[PDB]
Amino acid sequence: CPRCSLPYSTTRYCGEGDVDTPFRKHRGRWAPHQKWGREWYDVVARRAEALWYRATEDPYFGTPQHTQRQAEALLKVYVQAKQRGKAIDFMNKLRGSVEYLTGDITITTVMQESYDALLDTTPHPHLLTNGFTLESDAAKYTGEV
Amino acid sequence: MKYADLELTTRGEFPHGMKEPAFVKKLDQNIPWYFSTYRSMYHWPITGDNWSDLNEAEKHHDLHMFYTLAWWKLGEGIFGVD
Amino acid sequence: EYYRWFIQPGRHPNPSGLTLN
Amino acid sequence: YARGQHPSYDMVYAGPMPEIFPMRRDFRKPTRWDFHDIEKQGKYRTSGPY
Amino acid sequence: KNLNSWYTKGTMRGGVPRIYYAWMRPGSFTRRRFEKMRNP
Amino acid sequence: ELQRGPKLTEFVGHNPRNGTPWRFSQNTKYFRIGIWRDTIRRNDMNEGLHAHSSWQKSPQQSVPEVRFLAPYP
Amino acid sequence: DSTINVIEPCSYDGRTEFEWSPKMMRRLLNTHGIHNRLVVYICRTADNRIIDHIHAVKENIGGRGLMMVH
Amino acid sequence: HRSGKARAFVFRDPSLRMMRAGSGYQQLRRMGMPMQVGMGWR
Amino acid sequence: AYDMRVVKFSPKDHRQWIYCVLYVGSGKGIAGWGRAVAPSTQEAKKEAIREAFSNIIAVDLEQEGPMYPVRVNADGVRVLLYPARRIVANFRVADIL
Amino acid sequence: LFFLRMWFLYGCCLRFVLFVLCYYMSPRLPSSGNRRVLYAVFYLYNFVWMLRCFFCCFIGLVMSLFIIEGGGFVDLPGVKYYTRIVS
Amino acid sequence: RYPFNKRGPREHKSWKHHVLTEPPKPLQWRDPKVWTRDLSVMKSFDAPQWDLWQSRPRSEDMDEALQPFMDMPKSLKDRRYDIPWWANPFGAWYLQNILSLELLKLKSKTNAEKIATYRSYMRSLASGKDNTMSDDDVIRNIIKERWKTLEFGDRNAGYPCTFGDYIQFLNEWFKSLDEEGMQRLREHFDRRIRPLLAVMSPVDILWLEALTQNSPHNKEQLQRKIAFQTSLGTPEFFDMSKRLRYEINEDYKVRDELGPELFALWSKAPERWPPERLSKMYGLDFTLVRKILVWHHFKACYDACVEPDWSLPKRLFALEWIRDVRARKHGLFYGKMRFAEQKITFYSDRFLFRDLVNRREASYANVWEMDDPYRFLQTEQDYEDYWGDNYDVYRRMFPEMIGRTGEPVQQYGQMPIWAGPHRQHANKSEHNWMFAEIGVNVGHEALKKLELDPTNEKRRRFVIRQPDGTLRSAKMSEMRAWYWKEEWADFRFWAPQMEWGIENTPSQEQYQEHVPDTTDADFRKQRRIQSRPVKWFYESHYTRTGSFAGFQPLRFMQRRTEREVRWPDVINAAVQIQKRKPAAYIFKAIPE
Amino acid sequence: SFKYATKLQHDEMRQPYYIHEKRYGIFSNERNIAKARRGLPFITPLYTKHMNLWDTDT
RNA sequence: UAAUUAAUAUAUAUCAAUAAUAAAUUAAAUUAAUCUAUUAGUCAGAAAUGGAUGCCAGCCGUUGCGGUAAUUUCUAUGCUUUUAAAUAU
Ligand SMILES: [Mg+2]
Ligand SMILES: [Mg+2]
Ligand SMILES: [Mg+2]
Ligand SMILES: [Mg+2]
Ligand SMILES: [Mg+2]
Ligand SMILES: [Mg+2]
Ligand SMILES: [Mg+2]
Ligand SMILES: [Mg+2]
Ligand SMILES: [Zn+2]
Repeated sequence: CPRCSLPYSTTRYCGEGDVDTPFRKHRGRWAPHQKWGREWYDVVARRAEALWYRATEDPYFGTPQHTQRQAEALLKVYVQAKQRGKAIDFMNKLRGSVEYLTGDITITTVMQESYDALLDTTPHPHLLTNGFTLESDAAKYTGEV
Repeated sequence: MKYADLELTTRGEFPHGMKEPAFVKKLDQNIPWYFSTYRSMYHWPITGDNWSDLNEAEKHHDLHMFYTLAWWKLGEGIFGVD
Repeated sequence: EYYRWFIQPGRHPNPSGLTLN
Repeated sequence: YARGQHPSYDMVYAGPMPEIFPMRRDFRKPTRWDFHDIEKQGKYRTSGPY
Repeated sequence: KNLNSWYTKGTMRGGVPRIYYAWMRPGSFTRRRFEKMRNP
Repeated sequence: ELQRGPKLTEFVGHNPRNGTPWRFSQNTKYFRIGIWRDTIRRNDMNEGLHAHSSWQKSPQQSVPEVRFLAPYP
Repeated sequence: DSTINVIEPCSYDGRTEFEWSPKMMRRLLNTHGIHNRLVVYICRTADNRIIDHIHAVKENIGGRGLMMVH
Repeated sequence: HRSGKARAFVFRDPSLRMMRAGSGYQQLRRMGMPMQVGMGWR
Repeated sequence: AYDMRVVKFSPKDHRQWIYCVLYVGSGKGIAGWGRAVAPSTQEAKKEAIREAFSNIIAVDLEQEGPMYPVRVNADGVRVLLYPARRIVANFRVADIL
Repeated sequence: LFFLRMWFLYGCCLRFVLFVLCYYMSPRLPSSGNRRVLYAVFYLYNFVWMLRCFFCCFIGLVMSLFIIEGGGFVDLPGVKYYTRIVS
Repeated sequence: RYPFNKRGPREHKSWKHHVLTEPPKPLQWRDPKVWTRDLSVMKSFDAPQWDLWQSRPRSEDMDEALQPFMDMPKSLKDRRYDIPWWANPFGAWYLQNILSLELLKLKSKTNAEKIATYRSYMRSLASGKDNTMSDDDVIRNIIKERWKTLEFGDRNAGYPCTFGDYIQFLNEWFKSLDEEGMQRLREHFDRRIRPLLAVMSPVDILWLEALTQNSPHNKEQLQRKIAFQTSLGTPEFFDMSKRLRYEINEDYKVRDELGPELFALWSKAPERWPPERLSKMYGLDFTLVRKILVWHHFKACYDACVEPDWSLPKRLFALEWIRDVRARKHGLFYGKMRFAEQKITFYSDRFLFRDLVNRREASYANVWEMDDPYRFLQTEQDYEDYWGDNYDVYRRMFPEMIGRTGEPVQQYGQMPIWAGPHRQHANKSEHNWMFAEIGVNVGHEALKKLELDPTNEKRRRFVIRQPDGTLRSAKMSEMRAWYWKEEWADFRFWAPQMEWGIENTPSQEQYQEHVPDTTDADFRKQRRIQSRPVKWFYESHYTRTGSFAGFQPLRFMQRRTEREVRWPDVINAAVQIQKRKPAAYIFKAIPE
Repeated sequence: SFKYATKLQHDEMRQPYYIHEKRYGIFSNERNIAKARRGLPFITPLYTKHMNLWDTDT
């Protein structure tokens, strides 16, 4: 589950058998699992965002400039959320940064190719994309099988 | 994109929010004072920049805005050129 | 959840809910 | 300023703080006193709107 | 200080609405007679 | 200030900051008998709490951001 | 009409003498969190000066009550 | 009512009522005027 | 309030007149109050209403409440209107305010 | 509040009494009837007082002592005390 | 008097057993049509609301824009196939009528008309025909009425589009939106719809329904009602298109401030152009003209495809900024200080003289110094209030406001025990032992910081014996534990978290009943769903301010509690709100 | 000005103890505490009056 | 160095010492020990119908009610409450 991180098969509710769970309070009621989709996908996105700001903002635990590790971690999150627009913009922003021009952060092969992979496999607004599955029955409308 | 020819027979009425409500004569509590007497806990608009993972304000605004635009058919015939 | 779109607002086809027999 | 001759700008010279970028339409959020049936607002269920 | 906290003043009357002003009273808003020079 | 004027800003709650801008709609318990009386005998004036509703006799409804200083139409 | 709503002496007698603590005079100034100079209260000081309550509060001196006028 | 209590024409300014109270018993106890001659609260 | 006063038009003739007291208000800063003695109930109602519109008062709401105590007496009724953190008053007086 | 009608409660909210008599008395016009009055006794500091009270109670099988309670006013003038239960 | 002469407490219908059962309950026979798929609960057969997503914690809803498609079963959703956007018949219609210009034929002008039109357009002579309408107005009239004439329905009959087909196109389009896409959208919504949303009225509902050609429930009775009521005014009066016609202050039109003034200058050196140089342009008052300058800057920036300075509204309104920061500090609140909360001081007439001669006599080396943005500020307090918001500028300029240093936890040397091993067990025990000192010179809140100061040698002493028997100085938390609890909440930059709110107050105080806490769908609290991250984790730390508990929670408990109305006997003090308790309780078994 | 400031049982509302030392000498009461008849009802009178009110000196 | 592995004292008293401690739906991160827990109104002012009664019986915080049609008494039934009770001091 996107919310409580319990397995879908063996568990009916959010926070079952977790000692520290927020989602079950004393005389409260049980809450069924919530499902993945655009909602929680961009939830994960936003959380990662916040962390990314807090990485340079925090006096105690913060780094002065962004480390490479943080960059490829964020990009990996975007990839793993099937989050397209954000991945693109972030990449460009990155190569627009100070850390990039200093030489501190780089774009590696791994980042590059995962970026491209996700570019391929999710819907693009105006065009058809690698990883669009042809529907046999769309002939009902399109006219071609 | 993602089309199928669908027949949607019953759409509920217009969300103008103003519809003559159902009328009664007698009521359950005959005590109108309760209207004026009732209080609640405080609604605080904001805490600490108002951050949330579920983006509530934006998302809910847009969703309302959507069916409102739908029902007005994008307000596109109503305004002439002044 | 999808049923709400095809119903006729005044008609509550079986107010009791019981088919009986 | 130290010598008393610097023209004051105090909070007394500050007028209204204007709303520049208008927030959003606040849509009507359903309360327990808004229901199309007079039931659910009955005295055995609802003590007030929230 | 003052501990009286302008945030928390007021009494909830339940459903009863009331007006409030953002800045000045509304009559005082449009000043056009001195602007457009309509005065005796 | 250059168009349509300022908003009519009301509240229901403790303050302007603690409450909502919204009045309660017609579906309220206490508003129904009054609104009825108002629909039937429209020309005479009618007692009730149905005044405080977002619905009323006049063509101008009370809902938030009414521009009331507007020289409309 | 007048510029004076009401004007009242602090003491009915000379045999009664009312003393104003700096905090009291500071209370008068405050109307539920907003600073209010409307009403004027007038004092003798240990120093033989006749003052309003606002100057008094300024320098935190307590004084003897005379009258109140607004 | 010749035989009965005198009534004010209008109210008393509450502010002034608080101003006449400076030297009252409570403020005296807080100043420590009365001597503590007995055991007092335990 | 509604009430009944007898009205003597002659030593034989006696009519039943009623007596209304009401107050018109709009939370927008304008109220007024009226009373009347008329023959019917509807009559005293309409009467007192146009009487209450004759007497309409306004309040400047820039300040939202009185900034100094107002001590004033209506006939035999001594009234204090003073600044508070919120609205405190008897229920009726409260929603008149 | 009328503080002199309580004279025989002697600062107490309820009292105990022994039954002696019951006679009947006619209330102040325009209220007619027979109001039942019970004539009672109790003792305080070895003084025996005769307390005279309204009988509103329910009498079952024959019993002696009642519980006297306080006020309000009644049709019958001079009646000030009332009956709660009978023991 | 006593209720209990003549009889005891009446036990008559104490169960009120006529209320216990309805004599008809349920079965295994529950209709699969009219119940839930699960036979859990009855289906509601009244007309569909379009907002339902807001009240229920179901997550598929948020994957689609419009409501019916959210309620769609997956099995149908699969039979929707991806086709070009104009193959959607509504997209087709939109393509023909709105987007296709070249297919539009206009009535051809005669030569008489061509000449009259031309000569009207070049040189105006009064009294002439005031129409002379530009073909652009004609064109846009034609388009808007093409939106009037567009109607839905079955398309083997007259109309172009199925209603479902149109909201289909709409739905696929609303999901297709980017940032500035739905920005353009919301803008277009605020400029067209929103004002109408304020000017509506029952008298229009039929007309409001004539946009989609949907049929109402009461349609006859609304025909009659609205006929009788629109009878009471001019037809002009009552139609909605013309209700927005007029505007206050005609001399400056919003349309003409679209081109920003002298954008070819203050773009290139925005420093040499303080607000004054521009503000000489408008015949308005101060607050309005600075407002307008902000809007100019933003329009301009959006036009040149660069991002605008968001600190400009802080810089032009600087005096207002600080007035507000300091007000918020004084009266404790978050928001914008409004008029009722201004001080009631009355200045003399000549009050401004000192400043007036200070201004009249000021002199400036160059003009930048004359009006720079920051002359508002002198002491550090000012620099602290003017930048509290950027944690950037603030963190750099005020490094000591985040405490990085502290009194180190140190171990004390133990006193020698002569008794030796015999007692060496004794000071070693189960627990930790805190010892805080008190005395005439210690424990006064007034003096607190002097007392916790490492530099002061009369400093209040604590000691802690760890269960093994060593002793250490107190951690600063422990030190502070020994003073009366202290509230730090400051209101000047971000809103502190405040007590006794909707989501704060637990049930029994907020409502007088137990209300189940589920992390989904709290109707009472007007929330749809809740994910509950750890409170302060994902947020910035400067954003955490404090907590204000310092007021009466009026729903719960208040001072001078009293009955509102003595008669009828029913009403209590305004803190006693509660639902009626029923006749004796009925318990249904609830595994379900 | 309120009820809470009536309760002198707070130490914040009460003139402190040490004043009685400043008047009569320091550790002066330890004498008086061992006295034969004490606290029934009466104890050796304890003078605490804010030093700016002292009738003697001022 | 009687003892501190102690705070437990059973069923007595005096004048104290405020207990209906989530008074009603999801369950007790125990050690499961004490408890089985209810009242009011019903003209005015939240809430009424039958049946008696007929200046009687009775109600009474208060104006006052009861004169064969009592929404003010008694009884039956329902119905009303903003839910630590009515009532007396
Ligand atoms: Mg007595
Ligand atoms: Mg009587
Ligand atoms: Mg000067
Ligand atoms: Mg006192
Ligand atoms: Mg009634
Ligand atoms: Mg009775
Ligand atoms: Mg009979
Ligand atoms: Mg009867
Ligand atoms: Zn889950």
